[PDB]
Amino acid sequence: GSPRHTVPQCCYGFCIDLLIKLARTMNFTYEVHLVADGKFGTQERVNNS
Amino acid sequence: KSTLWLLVGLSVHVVAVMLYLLDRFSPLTLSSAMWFSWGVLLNSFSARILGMVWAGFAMIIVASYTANLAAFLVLDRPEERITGINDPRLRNPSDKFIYATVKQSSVDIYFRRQVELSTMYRHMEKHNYESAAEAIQAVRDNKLHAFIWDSAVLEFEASQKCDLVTTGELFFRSGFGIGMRKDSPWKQNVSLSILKSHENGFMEDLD
Amino acid sequence: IIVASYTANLAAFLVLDRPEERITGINDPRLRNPSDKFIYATVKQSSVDIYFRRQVELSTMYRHMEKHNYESAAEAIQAVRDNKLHAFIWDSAVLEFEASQKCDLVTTGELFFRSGFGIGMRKDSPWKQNVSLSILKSHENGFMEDLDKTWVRYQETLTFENMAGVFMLVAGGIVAGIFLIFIEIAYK
Amino acid sequence: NGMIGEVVYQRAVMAVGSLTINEERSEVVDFSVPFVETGISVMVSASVWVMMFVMLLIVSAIAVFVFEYFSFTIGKAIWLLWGLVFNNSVPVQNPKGTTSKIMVSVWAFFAVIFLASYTANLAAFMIQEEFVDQVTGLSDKKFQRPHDYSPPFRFGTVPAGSTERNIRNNYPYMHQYMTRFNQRGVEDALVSLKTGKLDAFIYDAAVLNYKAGRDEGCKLVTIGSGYIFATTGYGIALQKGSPWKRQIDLALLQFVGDGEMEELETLWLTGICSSQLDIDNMAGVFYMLAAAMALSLITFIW
Amino acid sequence: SFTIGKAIWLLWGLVFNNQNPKGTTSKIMVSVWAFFAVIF
Amino acid sequence: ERNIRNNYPYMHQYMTRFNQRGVEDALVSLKTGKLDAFIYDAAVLNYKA
Amino acid sequence: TRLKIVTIHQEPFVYVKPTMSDGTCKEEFTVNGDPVKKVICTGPNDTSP
Amino acid sequence: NKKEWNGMMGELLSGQADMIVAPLTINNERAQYIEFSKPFKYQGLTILVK
Ligand SMILES: *[C@@H]1O[C@H](CO)[C@@H](O[C@@H]2O[C@H](CO)[C@@H](O)[C@H](O)[C@H]2NC(C)=O)[C@H](O)[C@H]1NC(C)=O
Ligand SMILES: *[C@@H]1O[C@H](CO)[C@@H](O[C@@H]2O[C@H](CO)[C@@H](O)[C@H](O)[C@H]2NC(C)=O)[C@H](O)[C@H]1NC(C)=O
Ligand SMILES: *[C@@H]1O[C@H](CO)[C@@H](O)[C@H](O)[C@H]1NC(C)=O
Ligand SMILES: *[C@@H]1O[C@H](CO)[C@@H](O)[C@H](O)[C@H]1NC(C)=O
Ligand SMILES: *[C@@H]1O[C@H](CO)[C@@H](O)[C@H](O)[C@H]1NC(C)=O
Ligand SMILES: *[C@@H]1O[C@H](CO)[C@@H](O)[C@H](O)[C@H]1NC(C)=O
Repeated sequence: GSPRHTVPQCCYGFCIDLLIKLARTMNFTYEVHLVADGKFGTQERVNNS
Repeated sequence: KSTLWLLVGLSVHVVAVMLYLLDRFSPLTLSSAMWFSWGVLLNSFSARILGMVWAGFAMIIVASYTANLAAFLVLDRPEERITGINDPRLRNPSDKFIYATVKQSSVDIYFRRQVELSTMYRHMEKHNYESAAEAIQAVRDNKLHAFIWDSAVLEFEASQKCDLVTTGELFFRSGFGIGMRKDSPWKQNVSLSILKSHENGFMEDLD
Repeated sequence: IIVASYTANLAAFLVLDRPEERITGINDPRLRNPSDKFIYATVKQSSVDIYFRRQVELSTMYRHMEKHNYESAAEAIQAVRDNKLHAFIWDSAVLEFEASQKCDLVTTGELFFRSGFGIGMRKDSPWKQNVSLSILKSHENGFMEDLDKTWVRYQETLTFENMAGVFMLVAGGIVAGIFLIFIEIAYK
Repeated sequence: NGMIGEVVYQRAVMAVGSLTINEERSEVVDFSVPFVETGISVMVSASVWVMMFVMLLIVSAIAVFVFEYFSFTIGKAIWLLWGLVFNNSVPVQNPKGTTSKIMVSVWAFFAVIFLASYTANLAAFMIQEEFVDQVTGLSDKKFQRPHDYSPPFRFGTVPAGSTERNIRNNYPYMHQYMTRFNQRGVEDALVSLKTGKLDAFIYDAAVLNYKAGRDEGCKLVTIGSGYIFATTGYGIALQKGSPWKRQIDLALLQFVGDGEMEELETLWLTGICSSQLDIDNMAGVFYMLAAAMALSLITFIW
Repeated sequence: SFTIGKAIWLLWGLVFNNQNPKGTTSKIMVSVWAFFAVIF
Repeated sequence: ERNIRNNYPYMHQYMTRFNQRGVEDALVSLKTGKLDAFIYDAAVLNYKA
Repeated sequence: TRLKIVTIHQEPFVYVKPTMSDGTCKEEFTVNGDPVKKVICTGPNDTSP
Repeated sequence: NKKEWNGMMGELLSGQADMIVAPLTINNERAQYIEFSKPFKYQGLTILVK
């Protein structure tokens, strides 16, 4: 779909409010970003070595 | 998520004529006997015997038709739903029920460890979808038939779209938490804050 | 609309509804934990008792059926006939033939412990092979089928429930109606 | 040939793969105890009228009594009475006597609850879904001549099986009919049954039970549950005088003896699983109206 | 005779099968309406 | 009780008049009608139902 | 050449009927003209109590 | 202080009989001590109700 077009956009919802509650509770700043794929991540052999 | 009525019409068009013939045998008379038969067949002295016979048969015919229309509409509804994971049309599937899951999901690994799910695994490896909205739009346009996913996400999708309906089974009752690193100082107070949200209605506020 | 609702709730009253008089098999939890009413039993000193004794989680049934172990199966039939019993674990075709004898005797839906009846034998003996050969020769032809026809296979609108009382009430109201007409005779 | 050639010629020990049991297999080798119920199978694709008549005579007698108290409805109340069983709105007669009006009210209340009970009885008849049975079993007249019935149908078995030996010992003429009715592929025979290239099929019981339990649409029809069939089982064949036979039979009855065999039966088997006509009673309607016109032809001669 | 606008009473009464209409149009229309009442 | 005391101390005061001891005794109290509702762990009540 | 055959009174399988006069069996028929092939058996009338 | 057999099996082990011809239940415990032929009947278990 999009091989190279990366922008900052507005993310919100349930777990975003959870992260805002945790940053409101615990003393830390935070960086929010997406993942480079559309996948969780599974244990798989890479096709070299 | 009848022809038998035409037979009844031919029979009563014989019955009214033979009733007027029996009236002619041992006596606007023709139209009077016709309109009397019009009163008889729709429920609006020897001929009166065949009249009361045909009245009894007319009531038993319309009672049987009420019975079998109720039969055709009551019992013919609930055979449409899917019986979940134990469906033999999913345990032993075919090219008809199209069911799938998200590509590289842990649900696929959960099905892969269970060695009695290899048939569904080889079914669903043909339709591994990238995102959930792919599966939503594909089942929305009748290009799918079922989808394997967690509960509350599909509950929210059923709340948004009324045509999307989940199933009745609730298996592998698991939990979602917060993914973490290894041994790290950000471990204890995070779970403490989550449980502090559990003890009050802040989880209910998020609901 | 009231008499149509009466037709509707009598259809709700006698057509679809059915109380669970049966057990629907061994996996009924009401017999897994018994009481004074739900009485299950078996024949005293049978292999069903040993098979349930090997069952490590059904020790409740093994310790409960000792109150109701019976010598012969006819004792069990007469006990469940006289409402002393409420369940009886037994082999299938025997109770099927007894259902062919007595109509009230009804089996259950589930079918478990699919075992076999054969011929009891001694140890190493010169009558071991030919008995099994003759039994298998009986199985290959219709001799087993003829023995089934003699014993195994051979077995043996209404409106009388809530309208027979209506029949008695209508037949009784005629006399009271004629009595009210005698009251009208006393007037006239 | 096959597994019997492997065991009898001592190239193996036993066969865990399934095998039927007949006399010559008992001659060449020795079987174990049976562990599963597997025979053979064939797959294909009163006084109410009397008491109401008595009550009709009671109503006619009370109408005669009304005529005696307080001039054409003496015995002519039969047409009014059995015209008002059914609520036909037919102009019959309006009785001046209060006794006849109360009696017709009781009669009509009884008729309303009678037709309500008849609708309930038809719903109870709707509960019982009928299942027609073309072949009763192995002793069918269809197993004498297929052209004795008007379509000459067709059925067979798998090649080189012991069921063919059972046929050749039981019915050599039906083996000669099956010579034109042979087949090769089991799923090919399933496609022949679905599309219509085959009528019936004889095989073992539980294999067809498992193939029908996952048959989509559930259109395949069995015959009973193994009633008029060979009534046999599956076992493991061992050599004549094998040292393992006693321990194998004890282990098989142990696996029966704990539900573990029943657990594997539950695991490996899934035994799951109509229009607007009542033409039997409609043919009864035609027969009763023929009887009624016969009675009218009787009453014509007076 | 007086069933000009008074046919509402007997019309809705023949819905439930509880004056004899002399008109042929009346008989055919009441028969269609009563057949619809039976299936209703 | 601790969750109620962190949520509703007033309803804890109402429950001070509404206490009980036996779990199956409160079950029998629900059977007879001596109690309107009962707050308890969910799966145990599912097994009891 | 003579085998002692023990049995138990099984209600569909083993029928124990008293003799007619002295050690004899009334050879009755079935519905298909087959005489019921009875046999002489020896046993007690009741149990030990 | 011994587990011993009774009934038809106990009288067969004593030699009072020669061959049990009866609807004999086949299981593990009996097969440890005596021998079985191939069975004539195959059936499971069921519950008798009224
Ligand atoms: C966050 O985690 C730290 C772990 O260092 C914890 O700090 C403890 O705080 C309590 C009082 O709130 C003290 O009794 C402990 O001695 C502290 N431990 C240490 C050494 O830090 C506590 O769980 C959280 N609070 C913060 C911000 O320190
Ligand atoms: C079992 O029966 C067989 C017959 O089926 C008996 O074997 C026969 O013994 C006679 C002795 O003269 C021979 O003439 C026959 O040729 C034998 N038949 C066979 C099958 O070879 C046998 O004696 C019986 N005993 C057992 C248990 O083997
Ligand atoms: C969407 O992705 C395409 C392909 O990389 C990109 O050209 C486009 O600019 C993106 N849309 C937005 C958010 O501008
Ligand atoms: C976080 O910690 C810093 C000191 O390390 C402090 O200045 C700041 O106010 C804290 N923020 C809060 C209030 O959590
Ligand atoms: C698998 O092999 C292909 C080349 O055929 C390669 O392009 C790809 O990156 C490999 N996948 C993984 C897991 O790295
Ligand atoms: C059996 O016979 C004995 C004779 O000693 C008798 O006392 C007993 O009543 C009999 N039982 C019956 C009638 O079966």
